[PDB]
Amino acid sequence: AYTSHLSSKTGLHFGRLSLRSLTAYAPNLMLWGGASMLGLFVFTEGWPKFQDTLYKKIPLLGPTLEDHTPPEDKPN
Amino acid sequence: AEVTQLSNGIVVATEHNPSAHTASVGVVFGSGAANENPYNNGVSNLWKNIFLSKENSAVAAKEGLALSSNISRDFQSYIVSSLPGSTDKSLDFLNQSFIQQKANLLSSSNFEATKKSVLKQVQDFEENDHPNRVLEHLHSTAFQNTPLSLPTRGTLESLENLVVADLESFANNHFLNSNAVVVGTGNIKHEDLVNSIESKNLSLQTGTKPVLKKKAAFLGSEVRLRDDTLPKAWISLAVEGEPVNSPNYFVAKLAAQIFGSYNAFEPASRLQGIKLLDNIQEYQLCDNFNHFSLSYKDSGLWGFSTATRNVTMIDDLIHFTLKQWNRLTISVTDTEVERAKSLLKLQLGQLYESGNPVNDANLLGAEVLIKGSKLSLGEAFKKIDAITVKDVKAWAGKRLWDQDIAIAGTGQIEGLLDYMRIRSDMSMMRW
Amino acid sequence: PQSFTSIARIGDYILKSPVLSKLCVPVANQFINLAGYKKLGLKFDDLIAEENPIMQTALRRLPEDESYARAYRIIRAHQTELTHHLLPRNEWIKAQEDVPYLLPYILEAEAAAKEKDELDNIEVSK
Amino acid sequence: PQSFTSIARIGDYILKSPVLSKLCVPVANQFINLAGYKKLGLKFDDLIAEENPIMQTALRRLPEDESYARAYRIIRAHQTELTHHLLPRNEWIKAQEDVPYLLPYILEAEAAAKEKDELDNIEVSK
Amino acid sequence: VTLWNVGVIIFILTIATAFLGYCCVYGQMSHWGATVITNLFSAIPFVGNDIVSWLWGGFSVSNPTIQRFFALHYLVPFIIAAMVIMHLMALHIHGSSNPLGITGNLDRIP
Amino acid sequence: SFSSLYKTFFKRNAVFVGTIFAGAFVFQTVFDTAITSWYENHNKGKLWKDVKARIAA
Amino acid sequence: KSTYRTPNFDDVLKENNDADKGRSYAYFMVGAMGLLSSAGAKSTVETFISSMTATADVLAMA
Amino acid sequence: MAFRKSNVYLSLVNSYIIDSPQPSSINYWWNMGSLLGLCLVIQIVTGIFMAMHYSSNIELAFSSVEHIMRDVHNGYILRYLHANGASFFFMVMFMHMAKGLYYGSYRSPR
Ligand code: HEM
Ligand code: HEM
Repeated sequence: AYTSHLSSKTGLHFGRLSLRSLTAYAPNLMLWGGASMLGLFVFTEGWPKFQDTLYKKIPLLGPTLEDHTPPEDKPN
Repeated sequence: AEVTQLSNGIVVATEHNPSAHTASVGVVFGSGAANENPYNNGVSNLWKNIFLSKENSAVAAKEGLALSSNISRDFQSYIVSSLPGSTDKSLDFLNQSFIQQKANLLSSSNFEATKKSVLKQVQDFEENDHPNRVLEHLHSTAFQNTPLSLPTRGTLESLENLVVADLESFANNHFLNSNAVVVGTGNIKHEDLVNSIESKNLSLQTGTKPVLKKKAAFLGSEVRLRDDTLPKAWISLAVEGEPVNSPNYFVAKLAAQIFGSYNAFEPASRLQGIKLLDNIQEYQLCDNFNHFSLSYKDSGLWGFSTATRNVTMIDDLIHFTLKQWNRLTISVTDTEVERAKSLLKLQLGQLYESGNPVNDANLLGAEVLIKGSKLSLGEAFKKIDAITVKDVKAWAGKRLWDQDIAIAGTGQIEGLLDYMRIRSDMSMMRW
Repeated sequence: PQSFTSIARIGDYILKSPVLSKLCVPVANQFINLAGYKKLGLKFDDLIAEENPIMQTALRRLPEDESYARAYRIIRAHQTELTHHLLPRNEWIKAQEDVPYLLPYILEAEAAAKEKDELDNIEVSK
Repeated sequence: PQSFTSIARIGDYILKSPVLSKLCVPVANQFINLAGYKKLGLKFDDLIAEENPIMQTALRRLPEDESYARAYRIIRAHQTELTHHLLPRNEWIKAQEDVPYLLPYILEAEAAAKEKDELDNIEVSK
Repeated sequence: VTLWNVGVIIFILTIATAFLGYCCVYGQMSHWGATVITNLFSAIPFVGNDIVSWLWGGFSVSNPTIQRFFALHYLVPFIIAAMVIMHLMALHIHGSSNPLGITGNLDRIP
Repeated sequence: SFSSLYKTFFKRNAVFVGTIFAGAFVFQTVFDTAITSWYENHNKGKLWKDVKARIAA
Repeated sequence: KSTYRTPNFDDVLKENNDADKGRSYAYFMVGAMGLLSSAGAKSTVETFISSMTATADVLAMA
Repeated sequence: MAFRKSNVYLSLVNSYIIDSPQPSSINYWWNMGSLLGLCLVIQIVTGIFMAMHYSSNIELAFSSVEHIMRDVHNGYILRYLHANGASFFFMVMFMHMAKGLYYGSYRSPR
């Protein structure tokens, strides 16, 4: 028939932030969290605790990080 | 609605509208300024203006006929409009002076006066009309060394080498039965137009137009015709867009309608539902803009044009509108698509459904000439209503996100940054 | 940071109540008297912080004579506080003179901005 | 910071002498050729340093077509040396084309400034 | 608000500077203050022992810790001077407040 | 297919810098191993484990 | 000459102007520079942090 | 306007290193200033990380320098980097000054 009005809604927002932009931006900042976690995996590679807990269980880059210096040629 | 038939050599297209008070017939060829060299540039302008000479138009005025013509990139039309009872006086005029007996039009002392006024016309175009000359320079730098790079009016250096031999050579090569649609709009009926175009045995010419050896290729480039003695700064900026018979034709029209047009001095143009206005209004970055989607046969253009007097903050105007373009790829909303749908349906309705049957003749001629028929307005509306947000995001990831651009500017464009900063604005670093 | 529509909403609910007004408006009158802005020749709408766009539009929409009187009351309060005195008791603002004069302009600008963001985050039912 | 009146005085005394003009002008022409500003498409008056009020008045009083030609020659010189090439040999500024065009404007602005500073330190003979 | 936040950064840096400078004199409160405040950081359940062994330069507060604390107790004051220049820059855009809390744009004094 | 390559590696900046960091990780590890094996092989018979295996026989 | 007649850029233009090909060729080189710069930056900041761990004589008297 | 201009500090960063208009014709001799700034950062950082281990008495200066060279990790990198970086600093500074003396950078506005 003939439209006399405009039935609308507002939804949810708190200023500049909506939920529609949160839906549009959610998977790419999941990817950003993954990217900076890989950056942490870079920047803590010389750390020994993160080596012996995380970086030496890689199936081909595991034995690359350790010494097997014998317990014979180091003073401590 | 539209009906379109094919005679012995001529295709005839009518849009009959029985509540009109003028009828309008004419012939639309299929070779605009994209079928010229850089050396005969301006031949179609000279044919437009010798069809509208004073001695050619006096003969039409004595019979109550008003002449009109249009030079574009792809097509060119020659339209004769009159009262509804006198359609055959118009067909007779268009035949006996443009089609067959064009030796009185191409008189010397008529060619000289028309060439002189066309030279004066393009000389006053090149130095007074600033937004359109930067749209022509955007075309001439986006499509350079390909045939779509030619100005439709021609060039002052090109136009003063033209003679009548060039006009009749172009006439032989392009004014053909294989290249032409005979249009009729207003309240002329189709059966009467075909019966009077087979009543007279109207035949234009019998050859076939030359096929161009290279297609139009978009080259990301820039041109800066800077002039510090002008008050404003006029900047057009565009990417390669969709040509006609795309599947993304209406998606490009809708994506230009999302950002719309704006005028700083109209109070209902400041209250639009564009999210660019509450970035460019706080320091009054521009006077106006308009987002276009120009579609041609080979290629297309999609972009915007602005005029601004804030010559110190041009780069932030460009930066804010390109960061608004990025939202089409990433975060365009449902509401912007619905608003642009309604505004695009309104804009197409005002373009096609208008009272003037000269404009309907130009539109029907170019459309039927390029794709053999004409899409109705109801089918156009059903193709606009089917666009989703994913279609806009897919189109903008294809054509907009991190693509080369073409820039043209005149005026005080010292504040306009170089190609590389503007091109690096075309894709944000996902924030 | 609490916008004046909320303050006016709570205040109208208090003043339109028979019990709540007769308990709370004496406490508010004593609060206003203890606050002591009137002793420096200031009405309360000279006290509101003006460095947001809402109050900048309200001060721009305030008429000419009210703005000149507001500027004088502000300059007088600065000169009074510079000397660590008060104003003489005939120059104090009285209770009938302490009128809310900026409050309709603030309420209009706030309703305009609230409708603006509600129509920027508009969503259709299709 | 040598004033052009000094340069013009020494140069005119050189050029109007019979002997040392015919000695000193060939070494000057060889100096001009070895300088190589013409190979970048520049006349010599584009080379004068312009960040002083004398040259600012001379460039303001320079006519409009000469200023556009000078601006293009400067922009072309910057674009040429940005690519570490020279201009092609048909685009070099020829010797009859290397005219002093800014020199009368510089000389009249310098004479005006020297007359101004002589009048500011004037002493009446009483 | 950016002036307040640059102030909070300056406050954190001055607290750190004075703690290091009190640790440089190496008295009895100096040493044991250094040990309890640095052994605070062993409460972090994954990397706490290694960040406290990186702070100490060894295994408890001794010669590497004291030479470290001197180099840092020099250094952090010049970071404080840079942050004070930034404090003044953030102040200067809007100017200082006044005890009335009303605008001070109407009469002003050089 | 350069289009699919672009759209999965260079379109979003997040996956671009994530690929840069993952490549820096594996590059650092295998580059250190390659340089240390070439260095120990170029100095053969001069290292301490060579001298120790010689005096252990 | 006109201003609609663009000069000769043919000595520097590439004859196949694919968008994805040229863009991925540029971004592979700037990504390689980012990769080597990130590895070098990690190793230099871990050099400066490892110069603060302990010292060999403290580890001797451990 | 853009946030890199609207901010207090980011407009300083913008106005000096981002939007700063440089003449297009300047050659590689104009990189010596950025080079000297990098040199200064190198000297300051390596000097702090060696002053964490340096002792300045007449008895312990030399042997603390060899304590840096011998038993602190990557200490030879720090000392050779500081010493050769000071020498490279002076070479680049001589190039900066000789560029300024060649191209007339000392003249009337500067
Ligand atoms: C080294 C330390 C500091 C110095 C030199 C410093 C300097 C100044 C100066 C000179 C002023 C202007 C005069 C004044 O208003 O009193 C000022 C104002 C101010 N400082 Fe600080 N400050 C320091 C620390 C701090 C701290 C720790 C804070 C709070 C976290 C802070 C917050 C402020 C604020 C809010 C103002 C504005 C006050 C106003 O004028 O209304 N400052 N500072
Ligand atoms: C302006 C920049 C600097 C220059 C040019 C400079 C120069 C030098 C030089 C030439 C040496 C002697 C190196 C040698 O011959 O072995 C030296 C030593 C030293 N410098 Fe600096 N220096 C600078 C900055 C700094 C700073 C900021 C610090 C402290 C934070 C510092 C700490 C030292 C120390 C501790 C030594 C001790 C001896 C050594 O380890 O070499 N330097 N400096």
